[PDB]
Amino acid sequence: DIVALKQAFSLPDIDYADISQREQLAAALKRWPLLAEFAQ
Amino acid sequence: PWFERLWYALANHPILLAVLAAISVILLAWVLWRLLRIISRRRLN
Amino acid sequence: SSLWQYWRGLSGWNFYFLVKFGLLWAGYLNFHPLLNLVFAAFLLMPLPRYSLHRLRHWIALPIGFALFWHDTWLPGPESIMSQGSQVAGFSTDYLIDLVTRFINWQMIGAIFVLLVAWLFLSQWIRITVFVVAILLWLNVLTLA
Amino acid sequence: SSLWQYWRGLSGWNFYFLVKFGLLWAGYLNFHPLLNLVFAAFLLMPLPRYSLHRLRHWIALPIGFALFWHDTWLPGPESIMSQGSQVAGFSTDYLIDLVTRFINWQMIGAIFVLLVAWLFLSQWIRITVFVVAILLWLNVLTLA
Amino acid sequence: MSILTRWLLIPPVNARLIGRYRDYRRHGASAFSATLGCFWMILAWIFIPLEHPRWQRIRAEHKNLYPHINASRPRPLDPVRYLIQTCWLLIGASAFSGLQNIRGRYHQWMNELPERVSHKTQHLDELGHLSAGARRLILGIIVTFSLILALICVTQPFNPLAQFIFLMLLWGVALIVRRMPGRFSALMLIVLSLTVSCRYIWWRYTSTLNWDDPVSLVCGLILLFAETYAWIVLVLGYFQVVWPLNRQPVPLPKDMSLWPSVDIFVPTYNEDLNVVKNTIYASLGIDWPKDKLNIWILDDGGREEFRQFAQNVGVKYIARTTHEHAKAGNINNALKYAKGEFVSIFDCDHVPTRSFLQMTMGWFLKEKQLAMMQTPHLFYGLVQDGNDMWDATFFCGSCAVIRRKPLDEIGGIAVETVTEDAHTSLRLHRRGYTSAYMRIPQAAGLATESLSAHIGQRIRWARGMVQIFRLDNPLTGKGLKFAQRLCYVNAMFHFLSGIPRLIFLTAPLAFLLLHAYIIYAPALMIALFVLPHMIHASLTNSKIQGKYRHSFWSEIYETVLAWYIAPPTLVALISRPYIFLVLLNLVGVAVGIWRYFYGPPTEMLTVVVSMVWVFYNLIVLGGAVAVSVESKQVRRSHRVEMTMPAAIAREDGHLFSCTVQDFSDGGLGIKINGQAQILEGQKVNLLLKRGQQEYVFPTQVARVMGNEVGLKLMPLTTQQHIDFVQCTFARADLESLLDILKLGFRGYRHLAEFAPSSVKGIFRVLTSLVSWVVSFIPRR
Repeated sequence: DIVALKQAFSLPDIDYADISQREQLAAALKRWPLLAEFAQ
Repeated sequence: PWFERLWYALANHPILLAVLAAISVILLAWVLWRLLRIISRRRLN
Repeated sequence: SSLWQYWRGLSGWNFYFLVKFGLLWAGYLNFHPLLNLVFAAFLLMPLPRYSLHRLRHWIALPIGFALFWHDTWLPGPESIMSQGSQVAGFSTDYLIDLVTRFINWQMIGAIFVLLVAWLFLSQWIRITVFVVAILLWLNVLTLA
Repeated sequence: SSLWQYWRGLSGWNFYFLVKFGLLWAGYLNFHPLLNLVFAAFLLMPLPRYSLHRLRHWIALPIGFALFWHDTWLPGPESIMSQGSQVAGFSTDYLIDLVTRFINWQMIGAIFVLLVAWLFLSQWIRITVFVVAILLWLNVLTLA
Repeated sequence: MSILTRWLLIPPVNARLIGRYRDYRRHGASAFSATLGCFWMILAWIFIPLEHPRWQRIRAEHKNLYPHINASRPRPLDPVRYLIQTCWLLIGASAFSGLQNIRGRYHQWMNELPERVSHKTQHLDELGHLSAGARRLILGIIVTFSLILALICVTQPFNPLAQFIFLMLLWGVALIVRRMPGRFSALMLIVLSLTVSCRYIWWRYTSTLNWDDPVSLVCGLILLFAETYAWIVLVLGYFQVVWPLNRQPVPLPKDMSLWPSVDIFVPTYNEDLNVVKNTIYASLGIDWPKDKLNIWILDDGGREEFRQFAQNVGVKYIARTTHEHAKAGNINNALKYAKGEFVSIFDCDHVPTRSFLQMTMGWFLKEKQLAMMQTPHLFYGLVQDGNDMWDATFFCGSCAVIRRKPLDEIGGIAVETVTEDAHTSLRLHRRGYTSAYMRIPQAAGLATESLSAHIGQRIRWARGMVQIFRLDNPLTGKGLKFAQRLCYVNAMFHFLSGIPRLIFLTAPLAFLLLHAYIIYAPALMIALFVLPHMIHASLTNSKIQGKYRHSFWSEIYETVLAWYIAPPTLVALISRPYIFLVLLNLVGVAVGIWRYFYGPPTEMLTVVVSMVWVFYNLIVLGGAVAVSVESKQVRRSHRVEMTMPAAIAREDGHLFSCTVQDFSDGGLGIKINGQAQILEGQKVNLLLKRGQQEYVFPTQVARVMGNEVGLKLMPLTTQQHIDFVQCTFARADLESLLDILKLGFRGYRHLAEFAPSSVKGIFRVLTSLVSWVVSFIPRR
C-alpha cells in the first residue's frame, strides 16, 4: 500500500513510520517475555 | 512609410514569418522557463 | 419450372459486342444490326446440357470470327487466296513494316482498357442486358 | 476467388497520378491521357498470385518512370546523350549551379503538401476511385 | 389484385412475388411500401447482377453495410438510401507490422526526447553564471528581440494563400510540440497560442469593424468586446496554470517526540451512521501517534446512535445547543474546546488514508508561515497545483489542515458567505500567511458524484465568490500580491461568463435577421483568422490538462455546462426565454436557407458560415436542457469495482484465491477463480492482504450467483473494523462530435416533451424532420 503510493510519485526520502506497527510490536514485547529477552 | 515598407518586404513570405514566430516562441519560452524555475525555487525553499 | 438456370447470359461475348460497338462508334466498322441480333439470340438461347452449350460456343467462335471479318472492311478471303503469291513474293522486312504501319496502337490501348473495364464492371452491372438493349436500339434505328 | 477480390487498387501510384494532375494544373506536362489510361489499367489489372502482382508492379516502375519522362518537357534520351559530353566537360561547380537554378522550391513544397494530404486521405478515403474518375474525364475531354 | 397477377404472370413467378409481398406485410410494410419494394427489387435484379458471388456476399453482409435500412421492411425513398450508401462505399475506405513498429518507435522517441535533452543539459548544468548587469542586459535584449519578432508576426497582412500556409505551419509546429512532455513544451504552446490569439484580435480590431452602418458598427463592437473578454479570460487561465508547482512531501523528523498534535474534525448534519462510521474508522487508522491525535465527531442532529458509536470507539463527540452558521459555525464552536496545534477537517464521504498526516505535516513543521494545506477531494486538480505556485490555493471545504493559532487569530472560519472555505483562505492570505497544496490521493471514497453534485458545487461556489468580491474584494484589499489577485479575478471572471455566451448566441442571428455585417470581412478570411485561435486554444488546454480525451468537443461540454449555470450566477449579482431564443435561432436557419437559395451569390458563403454558427448554437442550447433532464436522473449509489486478491477459507480447510468485485458495509461480493462449491449459509473466513500482513474476517455467504459469491460480516469488533476499513477503503488508490450531437438531439426531444404545448408542437415537428433527415446520412 505505502510502496504503491511511493511508486505513483517520487517520495524518495519520506521514511514511513508506522505508528500502529510500532505500538503492536511494543505490546507484543511487553506481553511475551521471550521476545523481549531476544530483541534486547 | 516605416511600417508599410516592412509589411511589403514580408508580404509574400509565410515561411520566413513562421520561422520568426517559432524563434520568438522558443526564446520567450526559454526566458519564462528561467523565471518560473527561479520563482519555484524561491517558493518551495 | 426452374428454366432460369439455363439462361447463362452472354458471358465472354459481352466483351466481343462491346468491342464491336466501340469500332462502330469510331467509324472503322461496317455494321449489319440484323446479323448481330441473330448472333446475340443464337448465343443467348438456353440449352439444358452443359456439353451442348459448350459445343455451341466452340462452334460459334469461328462464326464470331466470320462475323467480325464481314463487319470489317478487310478484303474477302478469296482475294487473299488469289494474292498469296504476291504476299509471299514480298520480303519479310517489307511485311513487318506494312503490318506495323497497319497496326493502330491507340485502338489496341483502347481494347485493353475496355477489357479491364469489362472485367471490373461485369461484377456490378449486367452487361448482357445493356448490350442487348443497345443492339435492339441499333436494329430499330436501321429499320425504322 | 470467384468474386475477384483481386481489385486491390493503385495504392502508392495514386500519389504518382496526383502529382501528374498537379503538374498538368500548372502546365509543365505534355500529358498523354490515352497512355496514362493504358498504364492505369496495367496497374489495375487483377492478378491472382501475389508474386505475379509484385512482379507486375516492379516491371511497371521503370515503365512509369519512362512515362513520366515522356510526359515532361525535358529532352529525350538522344538529346541527353548528346549533351552528356558537354556536361562532363563542364565543371562540377557549373553543374551545382545549374541544379540550384533548375530546382523550384515552391513546387517541392507543393509536392510535400500533396504527399501529406494524400497520406491523410488514404488513411480516411480511397484514392483509386477519384484518380480513375479524373483519368476517364481527361480521356473523354481529349476524345471529344 | 391476385387475379390480375395470376393471369398476367406464370404461376411460379406470381407465387414467388406474392410470397415476398406477404413477407413484407408480416413485418409491418404497407401495401404501397411493399409494392414499391417489389418494383425496386425486380429492377435491381434485372439490372444489377445480384446472382454474382460479390453481391451474394453483400446480401449476406447486408446488415453490416446498411445499418439504417430494414431489408424486411421496404420503405419509400429506400433506393435513395441505397444509392447514398453505395456512393459512400465507393468513396469511403475499407508489411503492417513493420510500419506499426516504426511509427510506435518514432512516437516513443518523441516522448522520450525531453529526458535525453534534460540529461544533456544536466552534464552542461550551467544564463546563471554571468554577473547581474550582464544577465540583465542579455535578458533585456533577448526579450526585446523576441517581442519585436512576435509583434511583426502578429501584425503582418497576408493574402489567402500565404495566410493558409502560415496557419498550416503553426498548427504543425503546435502538434509536434504537443507530443513532447514537460513544462517547456507547455510554455512553448502557451506562447504560440498567445501569438495566434493576438494576431486574431489585431485583425478583428483593424480590419473587421464596419464603420459605415451604425447598427452594424454597434453589433461589431459588442461582439468584439465579448471576444476580447474571452481572450482575457483565456490569458488569465494560462497564467494560472502556466507552471504547476508539483509540491512533494517533506520528510518528518525521525524523532516522534517532535511531531505536532492534530485534531481531526468530522462534521455531520443529516448523514446516516453508515457513512460516518467508515470515515471515523479510517481516521482511527491514520498512522500518527495516538497521544498526538484526537478525533472529534460534530453531529448537529443530536442523534443518540452517533453518541453511542463515539463512546464505543472512543472518539470525542460534541453537539451544539443551536444550529447557526451551519458547518462553519459548528467548527467554530468546536474550536473553543480543542487544544491541538493543528486542525484537520474531513467530510463524511471522504475516507482519510493512513498516510495523510505523514505526507502533510512536514511542510507545517518546516515552513513556519504555512497556515493551510489542501489535498485533492483533473481540471480542478491542475488549477489548484498551478495556484500553489502563486500562493493562491484556497480551502476547498474538506480534507485540509489548518494551523490553530492563525485560525483563531482571524476569528475562526468565516461565516459571512456560503463558501466559508474560500473566505478563510483569503483572510489567511491577507495577513501574510502562506498556503500549500499536495497532489497525493487520499482514498477518494465517493465515485463519479454525477452532475447532481457537479452542479451543487458549481453554484454554491459562484455565489460565495460573488459575496466575497462584494465584501472582501481582492482588488481593493491590502496585503495581497499581484499573482494572488490575478488568480482570484480569474475565478470571478470564470464565474461571470454569462453575457458573452448570450452575445455569441445572438450575433449570427444579428446577421441573418437584420442583414447586417457585424463582422465586415470575407468568410474565407474569417475562417482563416478564427480557426487557428480555437485550434491553438484547444491544443494548449489539452496539453496543460493532459486529458486522455481532448478536443473542441470537451470545450463544448464545458460551455454547455457553464451556460446552464449562467442564470443563477447572474441572479447572485427559464423555459420561456430559452425556448424564445431557440425559436429565434431556428427562424434564423429558415431565413438563411431562403437567403442561400434566393439571395445574391456574393453573400452566399457568408450565409453558409452563419449557418454553421447557428448550428453550433442549436447544439449548445439542446445540451443545456439535456443536462437539466439528466441532472435528476441518476439512481445508482456508491459502487466501486476494483481488483484485489483475497483468500476464502472453508470449514474443511480448503483455501481459494478470489477477487473482490464490489464491497459495502453490509458485506462484499467477490469473484472466485476456479471451481468451488461454496454453499450459502456456510461460515467462511476472508483473508485480506494489508501490505505484507494478512487479516482474517469471519463472514457468512448469503448469496451465490455462479462464480460470484456474496458474503456478509458477522458482528465485528473495533480493531477488526479498523482493519477492514484499512484493507478496503483506506487503500493506495469524431466520436465525441457524435456524442455531443446525440446530447443536443435528446435535449431537443426532451424540450418537445416538456415545453409549453404551443411550442411542443413546433419542437416535435422539428425533431421528426431532423430524424428523417438523419435517416439518409451515410454510415460506416
